[PDB]
Amino acid sequence: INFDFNTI
Amino acid sequence: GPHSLRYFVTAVSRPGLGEPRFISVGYVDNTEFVRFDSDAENPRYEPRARWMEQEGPEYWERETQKAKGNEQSFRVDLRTLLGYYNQSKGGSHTIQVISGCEVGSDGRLLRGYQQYAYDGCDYIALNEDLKTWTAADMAALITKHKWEQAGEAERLRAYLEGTCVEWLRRYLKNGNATLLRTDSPKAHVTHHSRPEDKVTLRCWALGFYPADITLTWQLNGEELIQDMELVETRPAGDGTFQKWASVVVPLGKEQYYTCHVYHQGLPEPLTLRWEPPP
Amino acid sequence: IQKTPQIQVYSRHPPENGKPNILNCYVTQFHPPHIEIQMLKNGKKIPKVEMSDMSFSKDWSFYILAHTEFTPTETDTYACRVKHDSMAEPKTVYWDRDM
Repeated sequence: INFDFNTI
Repeated sequence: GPHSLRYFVTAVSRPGLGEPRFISVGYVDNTEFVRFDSDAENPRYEPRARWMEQEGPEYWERETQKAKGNEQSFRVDLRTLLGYYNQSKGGSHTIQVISGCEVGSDGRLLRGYQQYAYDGCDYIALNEDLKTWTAADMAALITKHKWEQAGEAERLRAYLEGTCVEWLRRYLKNGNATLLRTDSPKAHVTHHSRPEDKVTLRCWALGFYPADITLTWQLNGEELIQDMELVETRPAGDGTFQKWASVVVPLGKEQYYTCHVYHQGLPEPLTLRWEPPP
Repeated sequence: IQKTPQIQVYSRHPPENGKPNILNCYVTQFHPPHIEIQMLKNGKKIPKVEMSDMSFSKDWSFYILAHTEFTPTETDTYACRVKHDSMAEPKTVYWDRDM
């Protein structure tokens, strides 16, 4: 499963 | 040997052509096993390998929802980056991420990934320490500070050392028998005319997997690492790969040259020469 | 910087005149991902050309495989024409049955 990305 | 779970994620803005296109693709050991594409009729994370089909409905729901959340973050990222680089609101732009883990034979993490690119160039990347960031330019320094101020490296570290590794192990159990596929190259030499007193000998390797391969031409023990033409390894379209390497040789001297094929599926490298038709 | 596509045109199996085969057009090393690929027979657009889903490599550049069913003959000419923003005009690469 992938990561839950933050915003840049 | 080592294994990896990596997600390669893209959003491409399309001002006046609708919402950005968002694509998220998962790889186990460099083999695609899942895909989400926002342009599908109904956007859902889909299996791309048969061994993934055994994951139940809740898995697909949860990961579809995660992708939709990542899609939103990428949409926001693009609007933000437009401002950071002082670009006009009318142009098309791309953001890409490679995220995931590489683990050795012993199950320990070798490398954890979190790399960003804007318009095909490095933006920011997580360092091997899993604590700090390398910013590629001035704009990325804004993100570096933000993520330091949010403790992002710690939340990311927990995923990389924990979640990523644990799930990789599960995927490998389900996919081992399939991921282990090896197809040895079947090789042959072709013969083609050149001007005057020269000919081209082309050594073909076909039907192989993985794509990693080496082809060499030898004249009397010596590797001709200067005048050999070679193509980039290319997919046949059926899961297997193709490559060739060619040399220009004097007419009548075809039997003085040998091709060698090196692959992981070959116990002993192949040796072959031009043989005229039966 | 925008990256200019690299193009290979080739058959799935060694070509034999009169035998059904598949013609591939493998396009790599391009950025942005937007790309237009046509396959041409004797200068005329081929209707049914399937495209793989797009993927990218560790250097961020994209790749894709276009393919169509074909039966080679002695005299029929095949090509792949690629239009991409990195190039001032569309690039046409001819199939060489020896490559």
